[PDB]
Amino acid sequence: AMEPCLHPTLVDETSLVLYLDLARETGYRYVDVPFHWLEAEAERHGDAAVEAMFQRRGLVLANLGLPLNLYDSEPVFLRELSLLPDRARLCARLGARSVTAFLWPSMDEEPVRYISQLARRIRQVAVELLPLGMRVGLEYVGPHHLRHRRYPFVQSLADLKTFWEAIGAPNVGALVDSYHWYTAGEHEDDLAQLPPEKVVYVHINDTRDAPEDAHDGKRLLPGDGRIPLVPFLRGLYLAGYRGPVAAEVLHETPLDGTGESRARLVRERLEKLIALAKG
Amino acid sequence: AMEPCLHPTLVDETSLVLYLDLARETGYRYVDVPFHWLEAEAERHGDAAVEAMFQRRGLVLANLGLPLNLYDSEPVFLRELSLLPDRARLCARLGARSVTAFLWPSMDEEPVRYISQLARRIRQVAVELLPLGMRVGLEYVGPHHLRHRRYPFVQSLADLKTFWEAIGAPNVGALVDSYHWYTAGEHEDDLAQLPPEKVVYVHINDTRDAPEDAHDGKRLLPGDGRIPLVPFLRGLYLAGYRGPVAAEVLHETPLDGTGESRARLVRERLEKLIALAKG
Amino acid sequence: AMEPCLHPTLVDETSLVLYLDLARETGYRYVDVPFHWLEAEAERHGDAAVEAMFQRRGLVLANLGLPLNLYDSEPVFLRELSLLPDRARLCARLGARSVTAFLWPSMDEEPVRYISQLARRIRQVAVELLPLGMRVGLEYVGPHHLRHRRYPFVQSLADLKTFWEAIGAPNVGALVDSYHWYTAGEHEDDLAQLPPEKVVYVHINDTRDAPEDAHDGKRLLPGDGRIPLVPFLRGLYLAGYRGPVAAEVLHETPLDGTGESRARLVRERLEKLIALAKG
Amino acid sequence: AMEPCLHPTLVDETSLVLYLDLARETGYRYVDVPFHWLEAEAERHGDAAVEAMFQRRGLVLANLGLPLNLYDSEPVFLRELSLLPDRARLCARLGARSVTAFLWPSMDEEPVRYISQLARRIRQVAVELLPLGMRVGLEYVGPHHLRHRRYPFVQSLADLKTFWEAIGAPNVGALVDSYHWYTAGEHEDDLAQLPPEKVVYVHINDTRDAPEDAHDGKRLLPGDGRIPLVPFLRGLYLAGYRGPVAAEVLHETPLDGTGESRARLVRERLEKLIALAKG
Repeated sequence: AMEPCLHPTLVDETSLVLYLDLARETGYRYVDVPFHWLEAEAERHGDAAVEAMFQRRGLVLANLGLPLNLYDSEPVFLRELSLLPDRARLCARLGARSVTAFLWPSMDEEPVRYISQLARRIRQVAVELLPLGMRVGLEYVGPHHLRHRRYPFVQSLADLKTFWEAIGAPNVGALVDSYHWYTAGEHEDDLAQLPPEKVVYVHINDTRDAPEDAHDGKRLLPGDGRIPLVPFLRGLYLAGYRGPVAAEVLHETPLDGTGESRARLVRERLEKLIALAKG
Repeated sequence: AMEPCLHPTLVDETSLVLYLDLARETGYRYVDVPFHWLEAEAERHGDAAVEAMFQRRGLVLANLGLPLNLYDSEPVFLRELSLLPDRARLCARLGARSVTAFLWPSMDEEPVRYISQLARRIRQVAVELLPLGMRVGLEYVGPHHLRHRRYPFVQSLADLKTFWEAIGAPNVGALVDSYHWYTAGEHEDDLAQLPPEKVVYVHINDTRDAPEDAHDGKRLLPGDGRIPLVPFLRGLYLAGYRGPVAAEVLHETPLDGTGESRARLVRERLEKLIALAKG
Repeated sequence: AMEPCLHPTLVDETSLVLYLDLARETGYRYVDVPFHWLEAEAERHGDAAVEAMFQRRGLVLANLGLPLNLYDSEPVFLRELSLLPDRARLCARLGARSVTAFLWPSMDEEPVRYISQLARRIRQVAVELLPLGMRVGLEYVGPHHLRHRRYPFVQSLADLKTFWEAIGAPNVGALVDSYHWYTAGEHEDDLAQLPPEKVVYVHINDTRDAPEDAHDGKRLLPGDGRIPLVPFLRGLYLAGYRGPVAAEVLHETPLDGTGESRARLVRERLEKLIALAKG
Repeated sequence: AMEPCLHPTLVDETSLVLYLDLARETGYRYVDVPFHWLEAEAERHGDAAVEAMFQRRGLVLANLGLPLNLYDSEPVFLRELSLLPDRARLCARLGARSVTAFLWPSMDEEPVRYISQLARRIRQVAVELLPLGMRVGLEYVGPHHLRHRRYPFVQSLADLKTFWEAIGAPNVGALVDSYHWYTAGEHEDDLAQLPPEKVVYVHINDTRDAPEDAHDGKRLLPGDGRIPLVPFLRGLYLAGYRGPVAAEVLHETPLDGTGESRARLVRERLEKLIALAKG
């Protein structure tokens, strides 16, 4: 089934132990946890202890945020790429099937250099992941205030699909965030026509701003705004997506309420959104 | 977690509806269902109805038995290969992450022909599956009575690992069956030293026959025989396998009891085996 | 080692037989011929005859100008791609080891859409040429007047090198033109430090214009201008390039003297420049 | 089109300079040279000098005998593999477009272990040669006395063709030997129906023995035996092969006449056979 997934931005919580406790307590099964959190624990207590935290609580790791920097110098990049398989296997064991990263909507660097190197490194990343049966989902970023550097890059799903050709790796798709689908002015049918395997991971959230205005860093809880979230989910559902939907609510200032009431409220809100979209 | 998975041979049951009912009723979540069963339903009632049968019962499809014949004529093979992606996507939606097939331990055909064509077609199969994040697990077959054709093929995990090189596809591993691990005279450490992603799917079962004697077609319920099943599981567990373990108990004659008592008894037996192996 | 190659730009001759007669009579071995003249003579006479023509005259085809349009619609590009292997085979028989294309130094199309699709299409051309032991030499274009479309593309070897990363094909190299090397303000060692198989084909020509002034369609014969041509061929030589070096002198207005004079004179100043290069 | 190539088996000459002098003096363009003689002369004199030697004499290296052992230990095979690209580059400069190896028609090693590893290793050799526009010509061996090891391997073109499927590399073809074509009881059209790029290199020789009798180390000069050689070259010709045709006459006992006589005589009977072939 499509299911609600807890995300760190929803709750005011930095302790790994307590974050996982909050997920269980508020009735989630899927948790999004950044890899540095898991790595900090693996180092202190070994990989098996980390798996025990998830399995003692009935939790499944939703995803692995790519743990390298696609813009490093070549020697650092290659080094971090060598380390990716073991980091990916640890996350597979905790339930993740996907590794994700976002793409900048604009940049100051010369296109042929920036785009070509980035195509090749993403390909290398995707290739290290083929033995593990994992896909790369690339988040296209839609808000307009990120477009004012010198040259355009990816600003939409249509853009992202042409960028797949540069990469040329069979296991590369999309992380689809409502915020970016909204800000890019896309339609339910843009998402419905994706092959299922190309919907790698999904974010949900909201805004009362018009597409041109909405700020990437100033988001609302799913359902406190104007984004058509039932058509968003429905489209993903008709695509054939059947996994976690995380409420990534990036914000600059304290969100309203407590970590706990927020977690429970959005779980409830998303189960209802998800059942309306199935319809 | 490693979990028990129901297999069709355990129960005396040919109706899809009732087989799925038996899985729920006997407390399983993972079910092994051959694809022809699911296809027969998809044809009568459309793909969505098939997904509804699993989701209404809390069930997850464990695996997809490769739905083509690796030994057909080229035009039929190519045709069935074209149809594999949509069949694989339907099974992904029901929860399967793996597509499997077994290899003959001996054959009458000339080696260079038989082995080369088979390497190339498995590669083609594995390649169609890279976009879906799915792995191919190849079952090595250990019993000795299948070795008396003209030429040897794969009879063990060590053999299978050399055959991976012929295939040259990054998402190809093993379906590990205790029956074949036993009959091939392998050790817990053979399985522990596998990379996790190479343990694609797992079968469990038993026998009172010595390795040289055991018949492929005349198996016993997990725990009614002499195969060291705790070291079998433990090895798979230390490899890093965290999925379904199916009791494939091929038999020529009625197994002892009812379908229901068998299903419940082996679930119980495997949860206990699995907890001893974790230890 | 390196040898002079007749380019059509040198001669008035627009008939294949007469062109080939002139190459013979002016001393050349290596002839560059536009592909259409060869498709055309293979239509009237047949494959056997075009081969007969060359060999009778001691002649070897230097190259094949990529006979398709890399910017066309997808269905038309695919058709021409499908035709490419037989055309490349006919050119292999005549001695062509290379297939070439130039890149636009600027474009109005959005960078992500343009760069990705063009990388993927060159990749497809390259894959089709792998069974034939043939390489793609991509021509980077340097002149400054060509750089005033909306977005920048390839303008230098350094740029071309990063573009090879997008393409991601083992058999893709450079067509190095003296006009472009000079107008890109490159150095002899930029050439020297290339692996020899990355130097696919070479053009040579001159200008009295500064690097920033020199015009694409208004070139001169080599040894009539300001470009250091001896360092040009010494960098190629030390890189390990060994085939034909063609005098591509594009011009809007007639080069004085006859075709027979320029042609014969070019061979001679080419041989001497190539001794000076070679120590 | 096709042209005669001096093979060492023809001449007493065991010194590279003297061998090359003889090819010149006996009329040849295409010379086959064992690689060690070239590694050896590139040690005393240097890369520049071995190139100088050839070009001064109007000579072109036909081929490179694969300078490694495909059956060695893994670490030793990998080292020699790593050395292969520079050795192949030095041979490219001398005009070699091909790299060749023969296959054993039988072996004692288990088929799965032997075939898989050897397919994967030839695949690795082929991948290293893709950036250089070079192909692998694999020599199938036909004589019947070679077929009495424990398991059968490649004995015919038909077999070799299926072996290419295991290897799965776009640049791998055949070394076609008249001795093997005859002793495999093949037909002219078996050759004709090959794509031209699959004909990598060609050996020619004779025997008075029947197909079933003829011995591998006991061959004759071409035009001294019972093999239809004109249909041999017409099938190659119509396949589209255009390079050197080498007289490999392995022998345990001296061929009568001098080296200078056999060498000169071979060129002549080769040219005439090649006219008869060509219609």
